[PDB]
Amino acid sequence: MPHRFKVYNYMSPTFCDHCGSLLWGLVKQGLKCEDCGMNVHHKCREKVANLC
Ligand SMILES: [Zn+2]
Ligand SMILES: [Zn+2]
Repeated sequence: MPHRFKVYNYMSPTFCDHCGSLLWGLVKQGLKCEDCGMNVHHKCREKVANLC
């Protein structure tokens, strides 16, 4: 099954689970998958294997 990513407002300095880099910003810094919890950049969404 595919991931179900949803824009998320990170609070704690959080890193992308795909590319390893920090999720920059105050709000809406990245996507958290609603089913498995994985955090990714908006730009890294298309870059991850879509098996959740
Ligand atoms: Zn997932
Ligand atoms: Zn990333």
